[PDB]
Amino acid sequence: IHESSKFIDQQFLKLQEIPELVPVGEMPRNLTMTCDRYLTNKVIPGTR
Amino acid sequence: LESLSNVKANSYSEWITQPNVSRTIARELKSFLLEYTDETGRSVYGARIRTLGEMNSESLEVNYRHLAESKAILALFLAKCPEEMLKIFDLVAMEATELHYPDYARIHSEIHVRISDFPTIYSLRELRESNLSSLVRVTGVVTRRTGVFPQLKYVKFNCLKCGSILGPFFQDSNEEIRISFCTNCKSKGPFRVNGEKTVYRNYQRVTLQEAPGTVPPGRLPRHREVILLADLVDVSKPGEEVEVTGIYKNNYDGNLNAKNGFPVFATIIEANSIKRRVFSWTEEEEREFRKISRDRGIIDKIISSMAPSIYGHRDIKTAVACSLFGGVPKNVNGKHSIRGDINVLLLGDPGTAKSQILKYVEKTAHRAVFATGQGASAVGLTASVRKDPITKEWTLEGGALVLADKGVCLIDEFDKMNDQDRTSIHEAMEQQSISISKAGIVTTLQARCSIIAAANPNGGRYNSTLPLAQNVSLTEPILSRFDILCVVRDLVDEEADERLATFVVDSHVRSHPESPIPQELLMKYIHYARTKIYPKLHQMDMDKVSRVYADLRRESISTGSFPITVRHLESILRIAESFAKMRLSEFVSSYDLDRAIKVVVDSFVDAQKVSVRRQLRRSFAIY
Amino acid sequence: NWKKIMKRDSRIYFDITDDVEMNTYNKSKMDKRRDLLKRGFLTLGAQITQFFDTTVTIVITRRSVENIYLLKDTDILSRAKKNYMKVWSYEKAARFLKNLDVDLDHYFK
Ligand SMILES: Nc1ncnc2c1ncn2[C@@H]1O[C@H](COP(=O)(O)OP(=O)(O)OP(=O)(O)O)[C@@H](O)[C@H]1O
Ligand SMILES: [Mg+2]
Ligand SMILES: [Zn+2]
Repeated sequence: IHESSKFIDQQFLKLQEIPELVPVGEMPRNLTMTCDRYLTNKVIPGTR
Repeated sequence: LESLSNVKANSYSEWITQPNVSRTIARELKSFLLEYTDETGRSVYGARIRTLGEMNSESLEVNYRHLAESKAILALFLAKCPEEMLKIFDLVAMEATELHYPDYARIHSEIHVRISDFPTIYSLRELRESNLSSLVRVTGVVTRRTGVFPQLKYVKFNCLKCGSILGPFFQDSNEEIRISFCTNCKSKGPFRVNGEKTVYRNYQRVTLQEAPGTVPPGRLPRHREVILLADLVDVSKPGEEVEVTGIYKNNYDGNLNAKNGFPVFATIIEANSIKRRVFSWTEEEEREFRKISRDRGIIDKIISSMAPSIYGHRDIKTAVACSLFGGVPKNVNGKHSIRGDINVLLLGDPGTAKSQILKYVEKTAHRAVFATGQGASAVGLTASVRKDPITKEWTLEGGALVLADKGVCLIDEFDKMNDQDRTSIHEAMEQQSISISKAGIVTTLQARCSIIAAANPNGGRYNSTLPLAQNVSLTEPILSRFDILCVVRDLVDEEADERLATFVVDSHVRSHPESPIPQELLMKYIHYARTKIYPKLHQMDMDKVSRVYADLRRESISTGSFPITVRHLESILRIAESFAKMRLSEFVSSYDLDRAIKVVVDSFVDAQKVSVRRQLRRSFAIY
Repeated sequence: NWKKIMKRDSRIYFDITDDVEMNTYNKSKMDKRRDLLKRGFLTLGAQITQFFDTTVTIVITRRSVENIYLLKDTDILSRAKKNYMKVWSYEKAARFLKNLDVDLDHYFK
């Protein structure tokens, strides 16, 4: 019954190693991150 | 049983797995480990165990030669069915390490075995069906590499009726394991693996391809897959040529045999040992560095040792030395930055070994990144956002300028570049930071690097009758950011021709089949100096420097040449800084100031037309 | 004098390779004798190692002591003969101990 339920906010992010130190001839690695509730809409892409 | 294993009961796999023979071979392996020794009488394996324990390592390297000479039968059985005796010898090594070091299980519950010195060598194209499920030693080139993934080792299961956590169950690395009975519920219902209470290990997949050198004419290089586990991950990177000893086996899982068509099976290699077919230093060579630095004439000593395979061009070599050492950056109150990298431009006629200089710099420098304005290059010059060929994920990749931060960027054929790349270099040289606004990403990246470039004049031949500005397609904004402009003219001279010709022909005849510091020490010298030296200035040279600058300004304005501007003074100071650095000293000397004055003044004068150049030669004949 | 030799310069160890296919009971019996000899030599203070190397001075062995020349060069006893290191049988070791008069029979909360 959706009229009497409560929900929250969930979000995904991708984190990449700093491009300066990548080894030559390689593509940089990255990881997936999950955050929720009050840790959503805190950063924007490009931030360190 | 005692060395009666020569009698065979059935196929080798069936024979080896019998318990009594298992104990027999276990004890025999124990005797090998605890009694082997070479002629010298030193405990090879005892010392190996000692170093392993003290270092807190996890694997024993073993020599197939020793094993075969001692207990040949074991070596043959190993070549035939390596799968089982790897486990047997693992337990042997575990108990031996427990005997030496107590409670090693507290830190490591397993010690692996890495075989070595396998006698037979194979190429990836020689494998056939008779080599399946055996020990092989191949050699190839790494072509692609995946990330590191966790793989189950000790799995635990949750019962969903009673919340019981079932105990450890080993994962054999052959198929996934399952359970069907709950000790407390006496049930068989659902189960789920417990992520938090599981112990994993490392997993990686690599692609090997035959080395292009060895393939016979008219055929293609084959390739294979390789599996690395535990501590073998991230040991080799793409482009390195390696030898791998491992177990050759099918992908028995495949997908399924309901597939239509012929029943063909794929194959892989499970790696056991991997081996490739530096700038760190120590006190022993640090005292050596200091001893060499204390010597006089160290500047010429270093300069003479650059690009040994090229004759002459001392100005080129000294410029390369100065830009390869580099100065010291500065920042006044964090509001006025001064760069510390020296920029050199080469401008020469065809057939001058400019590309050879660039290749030598690439091989010698710590962090050198190559690129070109035309041709095939592993990387471009502009930052971008690209899809990943394998992981199918967006990635942000900077150009060679970004990737070579705190390093050197080499550009070949500088004059044939396009609009985007020229803009990128202009930005990097002017600001040392590359902006980017793409795919929702807005940011800036550091690009502090030293640039070395090569080019050719308009028409392929230098016109000494005109100023340098009109001999190239480059524009003044990009030409003024350099500080060492080298111009090479292919003027014809007899003696030079004989010297160069004898050089080249003698090199060729040596290369037919049938003073300078050693390079290995030199690279460490560069690294240590750059890491540990930061020369300073003395306020007693201001009079000399100011008088020189005033004199140059006056003469230049009198002769109506390219203006002399404080950029030249800054370059002089930077070059003197680099010169002082190369001596390992902490202060700048009048000798270094003299050398920097020489270099800068010569570079400026050499780039003028004939009349102006001749006029200035007399004026600045003091140097 | 023998005790001085022992507690100063006697590095010892025991061969773990046997020349007879004994049953588990007899193997355990000789192992118990081995342990008794270990404790006996410990009482006299000679070092007992865990691996053969040229430094060792006595090896104590069950196998034959008259047929070393027939063994392999890689063989431990062959190495001992080459290095002039002293080889004892278990009976010889027991005799030596008896002659030196080493008696073998004898938080929560
Ligand atoms: N002074 C020299 N001494 C020895 N070999 C030289 C010299 N100058 C050129 N060479 C050789 O001649 C050939 C010239 O090609 P290279 O690419 O090295 O020259 P470059 O000056 O970069 O010219 P470009 O790129 O315009 O062809 C190469 O084999 C180079 O090794
Ligand atoms: Mg070239
Ligand atoms: Zn249950």
